[PDB]
Amino acid sequence: PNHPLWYTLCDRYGLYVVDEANIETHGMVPMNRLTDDPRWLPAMSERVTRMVQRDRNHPSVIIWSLGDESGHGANHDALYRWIKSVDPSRPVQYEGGGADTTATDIICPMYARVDEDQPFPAVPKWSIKKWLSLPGETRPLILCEYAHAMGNSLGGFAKYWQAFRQYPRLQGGFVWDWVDQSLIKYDENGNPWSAYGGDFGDTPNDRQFCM
Amino acid sequence: PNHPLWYTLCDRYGLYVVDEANIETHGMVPMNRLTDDPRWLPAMSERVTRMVQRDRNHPSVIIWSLGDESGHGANHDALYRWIKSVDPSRPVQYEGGGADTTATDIICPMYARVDEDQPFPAVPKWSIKKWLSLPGETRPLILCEYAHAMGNSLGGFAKYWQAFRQYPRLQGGFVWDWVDQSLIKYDENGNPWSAYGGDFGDTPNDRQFCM
Ligand code: NA
Ligand code: NA
Ligand code: NA
Ligand code: NA
Ligand code: NA
Repeated sequence: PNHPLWYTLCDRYGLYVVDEANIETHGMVPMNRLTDDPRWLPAMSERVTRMVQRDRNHPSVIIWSLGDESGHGANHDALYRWIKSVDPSRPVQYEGGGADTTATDIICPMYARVDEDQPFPAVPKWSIKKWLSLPGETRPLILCEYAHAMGNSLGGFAKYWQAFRQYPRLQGGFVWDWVDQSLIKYDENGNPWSAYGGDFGDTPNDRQFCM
Repeated sequence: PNHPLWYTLCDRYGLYVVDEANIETHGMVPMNRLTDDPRWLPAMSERVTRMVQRDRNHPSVIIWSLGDESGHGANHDALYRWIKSVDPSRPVQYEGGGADTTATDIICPMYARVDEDQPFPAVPKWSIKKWLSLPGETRPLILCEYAHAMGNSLGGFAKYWQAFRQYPRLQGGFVWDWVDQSLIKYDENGNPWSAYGGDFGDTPNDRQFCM
């Protein structure tokens, strides 16, 4: 959840906002080790419930998100239902555990290519066009992230938007992402320059990947 | 309905068959002018009911069809229900009225393209990959007619099969069609040549379209 003024600026200038819980367990092996652990549900539930209690009155918040990159566990199921029960006025989404779990109302993958399937075990990232019509599937698709704008990039962007426009149940996505996370450093002649990972003596680091 | 032997052979040689009532009113304006008329319900009925009575016992008949190019009228609906009621063992498909009406278990377009939409007024021909994912659509897709094999033809046949194989609910189709409907005539030398429409002083005709 963002600094509180953000939602007010969003209400007033007019942007649709996904308000996202402060839960990310990307580093766990497997990604759900904590989110499937009932000992961790209290700590998780606070982070989800307290966002709603704070943010439920902002018109700009149209979708509640259960967190990010934390696999899929019974805790996610539990909190989804809490949100549905507490705030029926908003769909809940979550990318974790396959992007189409019992825990999301929107098929919201990250980096699911337009035409090409990527048949990863357990968590396949289908081609968005194919994903919609998987047997027994009905929900809409909006990529919670797509088109990694890292360095010289965004090549193949027009292909998403052509598909967005043709398929009525494809309803867009959120680009990864807005701003470069470079931090100003200064040199010997007192001159600024943009620095990434490991430029602070920090290690292990994932270098230019913050940008 | 075919010569009775056709089914005996399809039983013994192993082919899945679509048995299809003898009803096409293609040339009516609009196409359903009779199939919607309750006074044609008796004559239509017999063509559907007397097929089911004759052919119900053949294992090669896996799907009943209500006819061809006769729009969509209340009679189709009446008769679709009759079969569904008398033979639950086989699904009913019908293409009239935009290929996805209430009188078909199978979305069965004719000449629907893989990727390109043909948004005809009232009866559009969506791309087959798009058709399946349309809001609230659940049914399988199997084109009753595709890849028109007239003359040097069948360009882009590969595009259709990569599609079927990629999309689980794209379950193939029936090519149009098996055999050139040409007839033998004889010249001054008693030598045999292939004739099409027009070649019998028959007029009006649709020329080589019979092939
Ligand atoms: Na769309
Ligand atoms: Na990054
Ligand atoms: Na298939
Ligand atoms: Na003519
Ligand atoms: Na023809």
